Amino acid sequence: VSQEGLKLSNDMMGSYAEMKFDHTNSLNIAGLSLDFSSKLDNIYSSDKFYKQTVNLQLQPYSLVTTLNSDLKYNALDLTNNGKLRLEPLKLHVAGNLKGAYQNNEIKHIYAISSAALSASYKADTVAKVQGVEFSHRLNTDIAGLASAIDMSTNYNSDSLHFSNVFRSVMAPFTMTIDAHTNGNGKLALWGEHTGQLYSKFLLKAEPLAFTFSHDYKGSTSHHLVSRKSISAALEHKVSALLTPAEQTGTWKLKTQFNNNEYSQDLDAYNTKDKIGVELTGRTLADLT
Amino acid sequence: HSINLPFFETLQEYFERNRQTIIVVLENVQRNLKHIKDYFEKLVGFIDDAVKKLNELSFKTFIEDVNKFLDMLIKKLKSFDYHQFVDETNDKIREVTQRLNGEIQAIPEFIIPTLNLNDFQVPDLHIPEFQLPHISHTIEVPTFGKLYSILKIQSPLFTLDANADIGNGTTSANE
Repeated sequence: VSQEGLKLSNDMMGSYAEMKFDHTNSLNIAGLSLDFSSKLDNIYSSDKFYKQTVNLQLQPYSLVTTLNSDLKYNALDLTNNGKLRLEPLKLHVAGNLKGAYQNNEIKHIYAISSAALSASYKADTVAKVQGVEFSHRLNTDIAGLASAIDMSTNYNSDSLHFSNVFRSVMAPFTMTIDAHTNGNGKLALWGEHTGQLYSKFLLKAEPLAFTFSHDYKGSTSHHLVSRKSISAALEHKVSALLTPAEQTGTWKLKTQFNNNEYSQDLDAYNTKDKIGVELTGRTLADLT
Repeated sequence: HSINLPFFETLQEYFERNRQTIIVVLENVQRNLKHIKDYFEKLVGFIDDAVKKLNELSFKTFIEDVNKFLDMLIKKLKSFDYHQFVDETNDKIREVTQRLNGEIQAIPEFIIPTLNLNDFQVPDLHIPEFQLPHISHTIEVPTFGKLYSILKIQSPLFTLDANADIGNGTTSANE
């Protein structure tokens, strides 16, 4: 301890056979700034060990933090790294986390920063296990106020591949939805099962006027054993224009099973002049 | 069909009488005031503005003007663009910063990002505009004309065609 400031340094070395433990902590005090570093490594075997490294630096109007740790168990591994920079009103958080066991590995990316009093965030997660990928992405610039959302979720597999994309904005007044989903289903248990997915949803809203439309096609063919050719083909689409002066809607429902089909036609009307609905229930059926 | 009542007529008459009396009182006040010169002129202008607005005011015209401004505001809101508004906000922030700096030299700066989002998406749907029929002291009623039921059933087993219709007697109001 001196007029310059405190200094503290400590080292503890212990080892025997496969185990070696090298621990050191350097604590220095200098003026209006702090310096510290703890570099600790715990080796139990060449492929079986633990590493920790913490390094903190304090200076007027700025913070620097570094965190790096490493763990290994021969066939298994885990690593993580996180950066932290902070100064008045400015935040910058970034790093990596990665866990892996042989081929099966998971990759994660995280980066959070705040500038101009607006918070930005990006995360990326990808998993590749047993020859199957999953790609779900949360995109950048989720501000937090008058914000926006974007996403990209993708699953890939032999029996099934699924792709989902979404975008929407929560601005002060106007609203919008752009939802688009696609799924191909292939399955063979007790015959082939072709699960096809066509789902589109869109919505737009604004003061004193709302509108939307759902667009879905559902078709599935089942080639089950015993020469059973079964096709389930559902097709519904929706829409409606809404605003105080004029109001109406439409709903087209087409459903069929093999040779038997039903279709209903609906149109809803609500306007200054009139209100009315019209329905056409047409059926096709088998059997006596 | 417009529905008017004697109460509406009496309301308008009393409104007109009260407005006339208040205009007379305001003229009396202005004349007493007229009975440094920049300040006197400003006071005369204030009382004159009060008198002019009082004379302008009328209940039916007042509600009509309010409805007009409301429709204008709805049209502005529905056509509101976030990119244009964001640019306007940046302009206003720059104006405030320039002002405060001008008084300083004659403080940290404040900033807002030049945010844009139409680049990523653009609506494809069509949204009808708002429609409000004008508003006056009278009440409005679209008279009921008719109600009719149309039904058709087609099947070789059985056929139905049933019609049920009922409507209003619009030949005269007294009947």
